[PDB]
Amino acid sequence: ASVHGTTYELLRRQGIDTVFGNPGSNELPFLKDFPEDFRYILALQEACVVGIADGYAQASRKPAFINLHSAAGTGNAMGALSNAWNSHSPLIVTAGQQTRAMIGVEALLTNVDAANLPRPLVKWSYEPASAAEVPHAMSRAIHMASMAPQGPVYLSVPYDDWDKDADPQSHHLFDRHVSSSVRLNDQDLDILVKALNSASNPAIVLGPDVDAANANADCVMLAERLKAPVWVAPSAPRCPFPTRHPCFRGLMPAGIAAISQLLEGHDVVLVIGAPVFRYHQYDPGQYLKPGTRLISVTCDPLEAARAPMGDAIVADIGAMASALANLVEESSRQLPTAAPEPAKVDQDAGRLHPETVFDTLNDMAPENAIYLNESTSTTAQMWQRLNMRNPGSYYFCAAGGLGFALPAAIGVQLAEPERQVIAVIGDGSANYSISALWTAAQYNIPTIFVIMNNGTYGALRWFAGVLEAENVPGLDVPGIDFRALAKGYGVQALKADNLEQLKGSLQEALSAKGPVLIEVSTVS
Amino acid sequence: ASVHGTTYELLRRQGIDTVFGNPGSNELPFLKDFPEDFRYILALQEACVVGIADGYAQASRKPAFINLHSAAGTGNAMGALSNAWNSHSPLIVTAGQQTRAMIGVEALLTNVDAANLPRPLVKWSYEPASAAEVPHAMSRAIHMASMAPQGPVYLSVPYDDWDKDADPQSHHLFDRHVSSSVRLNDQDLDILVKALNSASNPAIVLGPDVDAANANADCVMLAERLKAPVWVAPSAPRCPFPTRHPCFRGLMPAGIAAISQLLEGHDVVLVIGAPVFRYHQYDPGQYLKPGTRLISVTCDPLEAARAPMGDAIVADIGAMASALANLVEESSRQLPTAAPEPAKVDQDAGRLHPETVFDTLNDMAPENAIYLNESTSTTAQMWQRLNMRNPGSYYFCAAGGLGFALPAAIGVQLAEPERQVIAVIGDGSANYSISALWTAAQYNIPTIFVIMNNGTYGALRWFAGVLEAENVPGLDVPGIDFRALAKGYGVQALKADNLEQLKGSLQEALSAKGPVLIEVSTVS
Amino acid sequence: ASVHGTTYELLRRQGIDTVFGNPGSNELPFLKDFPEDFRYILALQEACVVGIADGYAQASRKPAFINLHSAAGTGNAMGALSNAWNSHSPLIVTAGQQTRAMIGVEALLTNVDAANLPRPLVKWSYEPASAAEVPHAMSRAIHMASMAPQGPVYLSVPYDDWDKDADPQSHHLFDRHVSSSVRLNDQDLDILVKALNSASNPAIVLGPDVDAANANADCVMLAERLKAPVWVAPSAPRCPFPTRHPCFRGLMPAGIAAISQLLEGHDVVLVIGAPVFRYHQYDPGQYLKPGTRLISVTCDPLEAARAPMGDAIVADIGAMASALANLVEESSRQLPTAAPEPAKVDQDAGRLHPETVFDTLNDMAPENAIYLNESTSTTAQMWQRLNMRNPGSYYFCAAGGLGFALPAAIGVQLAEPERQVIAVIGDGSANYSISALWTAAQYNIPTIFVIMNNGTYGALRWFAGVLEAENVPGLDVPGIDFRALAKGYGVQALKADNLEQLKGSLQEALSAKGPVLIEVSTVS
Ligand SMILES: COP(=O)(O)[C@@](O)(c1ccccc1)c1sc(CCOP(=O)(O)OP(=O)(O)O)c(C)[n+]1Cc1cnc(C)nc1N
Ligand SMILES: COP(=O)(O)[C@@](O)(c1ccccc1)c1sc(CCOP(=O)(O)OP(=O)(O)O)c(C)[n+]1Cc1cnc(C)nc1N
Ligand SMILES: COP(=O)(O)[C@@](O)(c1ccccc1)c1sc(CCOP(=O)(O)OP(=O)(O)O)c(C)[n+]1Cc1cnc(C)nc1N
Ligand SMILES: [Ca+2]
Ligand SMILES: [Ca+2]
Ligand SMILES: [Ca+2]
Repeated sequence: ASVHGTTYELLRRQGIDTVFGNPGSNELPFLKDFPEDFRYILALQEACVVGIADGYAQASRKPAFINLHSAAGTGNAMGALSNAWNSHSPLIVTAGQQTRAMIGVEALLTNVDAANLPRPLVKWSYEPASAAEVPHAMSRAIHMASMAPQGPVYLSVPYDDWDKDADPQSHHLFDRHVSSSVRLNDQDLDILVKALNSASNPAIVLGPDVDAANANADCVMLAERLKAPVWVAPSAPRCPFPTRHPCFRGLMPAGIAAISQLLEGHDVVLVIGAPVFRYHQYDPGQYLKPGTRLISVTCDPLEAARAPMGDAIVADIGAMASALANLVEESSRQLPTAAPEPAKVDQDAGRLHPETVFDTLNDMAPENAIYLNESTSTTAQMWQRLNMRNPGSYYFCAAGGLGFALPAAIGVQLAEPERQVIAVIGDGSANYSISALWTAAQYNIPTIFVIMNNGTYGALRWFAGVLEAENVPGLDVPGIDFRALAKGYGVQALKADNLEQLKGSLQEALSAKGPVLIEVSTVS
Repeated sequence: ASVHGTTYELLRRQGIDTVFGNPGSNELPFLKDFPEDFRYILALQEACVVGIADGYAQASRKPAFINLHSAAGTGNAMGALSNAWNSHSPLIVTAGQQTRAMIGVEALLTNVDAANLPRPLVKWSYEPASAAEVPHAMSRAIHMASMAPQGPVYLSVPYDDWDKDADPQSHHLFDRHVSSSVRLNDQDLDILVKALNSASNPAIVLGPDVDAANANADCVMLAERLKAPVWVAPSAPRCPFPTRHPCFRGLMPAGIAAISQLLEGHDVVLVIGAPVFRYHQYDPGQYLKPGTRLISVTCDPLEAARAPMGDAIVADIGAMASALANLVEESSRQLPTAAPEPAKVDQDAGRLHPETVFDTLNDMAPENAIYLNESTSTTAQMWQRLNMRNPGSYYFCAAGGLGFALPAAIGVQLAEPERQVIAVIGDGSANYSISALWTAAQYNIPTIFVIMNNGTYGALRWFAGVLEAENVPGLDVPGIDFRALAKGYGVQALKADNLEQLKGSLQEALSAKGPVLIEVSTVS
Repeated sequence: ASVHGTTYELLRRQGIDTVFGNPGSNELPFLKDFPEDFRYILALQEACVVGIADGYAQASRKPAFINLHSAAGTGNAMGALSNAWNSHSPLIVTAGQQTRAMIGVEALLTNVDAANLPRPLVKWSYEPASAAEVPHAMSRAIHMASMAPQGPVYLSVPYDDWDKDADPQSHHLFDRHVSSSVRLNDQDLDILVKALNSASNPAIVLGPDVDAANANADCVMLAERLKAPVWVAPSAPRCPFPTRHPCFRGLMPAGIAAISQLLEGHDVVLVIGAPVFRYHQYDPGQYLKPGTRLISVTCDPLEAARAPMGDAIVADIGAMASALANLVEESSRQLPTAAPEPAKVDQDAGRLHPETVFDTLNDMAPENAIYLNESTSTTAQMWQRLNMRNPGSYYFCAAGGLGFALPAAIGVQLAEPERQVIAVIGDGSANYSISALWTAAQYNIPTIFVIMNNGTYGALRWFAGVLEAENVPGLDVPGIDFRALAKGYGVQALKADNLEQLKGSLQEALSAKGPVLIEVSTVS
């Protein structure tokens, strides 16, 4: 067998059947004789390739496979890799290298010092020392991406390797099963359970690894048994809990003082599947107030190490959430009362308040819709106004890197063909990965894109306001016609200048057979 | 509080009470006002500092704390760090940096690009962005070293940081408990146990992480229940099993073909706490023969990823070995028969055969002796001839880096004051870290050093023989007087030119109140 | 031809005929059939290998070639590489890698992420993608080490590469001539010369790259023409000027304030072949005082970039010093007056003052002696008391990394067989690379080693004194018998407890036919 044949066999035996890519000459020997059981998803720029693959992996809860062109293709994807690192996305990033005979002279398209290029944004990064090693290196990449804590990995392959003879002993790679589905030992788990049972006023904080593990239902059971309020950890990349469940208390503000104040009076705070904590704004104060102790369950040693407070347990989130939910006592305390419905913001017949947009989406979207958020100034309102009952219903750029939601919404929609994906994206954010629209059109992936157009980088205006910063350049983005951009890439386009038009546009979009972009005129 | 006071409080609260070091000016502000409850162990070169700390950590089964001088001190220790990486040794390596005001100009003793210096031999490597961050960074270092898979970490600290005010919120660091004591979920553990119960001819292979976890006794129970032969994985850094137990089958040869042949006919091979596998020599063949399947339990994702065959489970070795030992059925198969005693090699009244030396050590040493091996050509014979009943009885340079055993034997002896340490070290190997002898003399750490003097790099002569390599330079090391070297560093010195003298020297050494070096004239 | 044959041909055609090494199995296929026209110099530990090669390269003013064993051998040498980086030493460091077929599994002796290991201490670091690339990669290593600014480089070679067929087109590598012998363009050089001619009170500061370039005599001419005082830049790795020439003003103190004070009143300060500046102690103040402007000629862009003051020209030191010396006007100002002779320190019949030792060395050593300094507390006195008339007469660890002078003195003596090398090394410093003594004995390289024994890390006691630091551990090194250490490694050993014995010992050492170590009892 060839390295080509052996590698594709390894991929299929490990459950991989799709290649997300933007092709180049170093990759042609890999892509030739493309197997008939595989699918190739083209995107026009590598931030888009990786964003699509990322959405697909996060929603499918399985690794996604990417093929990029040498250093320039890899480089174009590095902002996207920053998000993937923070979301623990299992991405296998491969990049084609020059033929081994031309690496020394640094021919055009040589990826120099290749394994160093994507660092520090990957778990593992490698170029094999010989062609016959390629299948083994691919095996390493698959498992490194897939083991807890999941994350992106990088493999560089000289293009002449594919046609070489594979090692017959590579067959041992095909069916390897590698598990990190582990939980705390019985003795120490019993200690933890007793601490939860004994708490007088417990609180629960959940992060994105809960949703990645599909541990949501177990966390609901856990919260119900403990009669505990549930918050989502700050800067949330995913939604780990039904947002209208009586225990739900919403998204935590991303500040040190804000969080310790919120947790004041809670004697035991159990954090599951989150860093402690993904703060954002400067908000100095106490990490925790006197009387509060924190216990973190995390899949990631790097998270456990850097928490400034609390105890930690490094284990699989699925296994731990299931064990805790099934072991804790039913508390005799009263179940928390549901948060009241949000207020309706006054809305005239002109430009849309973001609150109006979210209320209308909530009214009209199916109960199993999936939302993506890259409308950076409206996140708090979005979290309050969308009833998200089901797992896998929310995605937000985990490293704050713009250019995620537009392509990721396409990957999510590909992963979940029966759940309507609705990406709510600011006019600024929409540009970073605008060319991803083409992939939705070409493959008829029926994502709905809602562009919140207020003509400015709104979140930056706000942060500048709090800093009291005068004379900041580059904050306005006037003069972008999003309907024309959509037309450019073959996506049906609608405009909503007021509420009547918003409802009409959403009705049309929800009824459409392909992707649709709606440009919404929102208040400055 | 100062950063100095806060950092020492964090260290003591996390169980650290000893600093292994070689001092410099960048470290003086850390070492001043050295706490009265701490101990400082000086060594004369940094390979020795780290080797001593490494032996101490491995034997104590807890992190060891190291303080080195900037780039040159760190650099001198990098061979030692290569071993520590392979043995999963929890080492907290700190190095002093220039004052922040002088880093930019690259004053003498500036550690340039400091965090990159020890890579790729550390789990985590960092320089804090401010003085107040130092305690938090130290906390990260402690936990990164200590979490499975354990390993060395690196922290660079500008010398002006120590006198600065600490953040009062650093108190939250002091008592953090971080656990990675995890095992496979119940459902999948039951599947594994059933596979072991159902095996017709199981075999067990154990690596160094078994001994690190003190999982030895649990592995004995497991082997007895399964009635299974037990091998030690190749290139063994530690001894994970009583070497005269009936199930014991010895050290595996470090070759692909050799190992698959050894495992032929075994239907299920369970590997615990080892890489799969630390091969050494070129010995191409089948990874496993038809009819053998392999299951690996490893604490290290990097090991699970790179295994060329078998299934893997990434979990704590202590927790997994205990669970398996207590869950498996008692097989009705006959218990394996003990290996017969080794043959006595013919020995005249002249120079000593290594076999004679090991037989004599076995005869005379206490039953709870601890051995170290850096006699590279005699390893197979050592493993056959020393009855090692207890855990923590054997150490060998885990990355093959010479200069480990001499200093490590001092650290081990410090960790285990009631167990006689005997380091068996070749004449070539003895030189790499010769100055470590001084630390044994100064602190009166009563390690026995047995120098196997055959005048040559024996293992290299052998590898050259198999390669059929003629005219290789640099293989001989004549003209070293090890008694004079011992005298140089204040260690009592004896010479054994024959068996009568060997017995006499060992009797004197075992009766001595301090460290002793015995130079043994061994056969070429 | 084989890769082996082609690589040795490239080496010899590029002027390399010596391999400094400590061998291992990954290197045996390189070292086998060792060419009869090459020499191999064995040392017992890799810090010693690299130190010897470094002294050899610095004294010979040509690249030195090193062969180390994988990661552990490379790691043991990294402190030595820190010095080599700072001295711009042209060192070609090669290390053997596992066979390509065993790299993936990370067999014992695999150098993982090899090219990253020696960073940031090398100019270039690489592992070739194929065997046939090895000669080209070696060519790159030779030229990268040799081009200004010279420095160490690293090449990792899988051991199976050597026996493979070379590319016949590799012959084009053999005779490549690569020059960086460049100087400032005529127009701008004329501007510089006019600025020097017009200066009313110029000063000259010289660094190690002057001595490396053998630009010393040209700098003498330059200083004589400009009638300018000449200082050596601080933390001096080499001596760039005759120390009894009337213009000579000695070693600059390594402090910001000290240097600006020294330069006060000098209108133009010309720095040649030094960083601006290698400060050491904290000594805050003005970089330059009003009225002083600085112009730096440096071979190293990294030096030019980081200078906090002055203009800079990046060019070859030899070419620039020659051009300036031959272009400047003869000033009509009076030639500076020679510094007066140092005072004789009162000396009783007991332990030796360092000043006495240096005076006696100056009295007895030949006029073409070469000194090395690793007696860290006595440097200022050494510089004042040794008349060094000739180039290449002084070496001091350029990064402050101890363990340099003992091995480097052996390499220097090998490079300069007709110039008596005398290494003056503190009792603390002597231990770092003590095993290097063996190489001097084995090859009968007649270096004289003068051990300044005061029982303590003297420089650290002084820095602790100025910091007012109490209770610092690890500052004393009692109980080392240096005569016994010398005997251990086969070097003739003498002791000097007083002046009478010092003179007697030096007379014997200077008359000896081999290496000699003198242990001198110096004042605490
Ligand atoms: C033979 O094509 P290659 O050697 O692969 C290619 O790299 C290249 C680069 C420079 C000169 C000629 C070809 C080019 S050329 C190429 C096609 C560009 O199509 P375009 O329609 O612009 O022009 P044309 O080829 O039809 O005239 C692609 C996608 N690539 C790979 C590639 C992918 N993603 C990124 C960021 N950079 C890249 N270079
Ligand atoms: C066949 O020998 P190798 O595979 O090359 C070797 O690496 C090794 C390592 C572990 C087990 C067996 C051999 C060893 S063994 C070896 C000889 C040691 O001589 P010694 O006199 O100590 O014992 P013996 O061989 O005579 O019994 C050397 C120099 N090397 C290479 C080496 C050089 N410098 C440093 C820092 N570490 C190293 N390992
Ligand atoms: C004030 O001392 P420092 O600034 O710390 C020091 O780095 C130094 C370097 C160059 C010139 C002056 C001092 C030196 S000087 C010093 C003492 C050496 O003692 P030695 O007995 O050799 O001479 P002396 O000081 O008594 O005359 C030490 C241990 N250090 C730190 C150090 C530790 N380990 C290694 C590999 N390299 C180092 N430089
Ligand atoms: Ca906007
Ligand atoms: Ca030997
Ligand atoms: Ca001293």
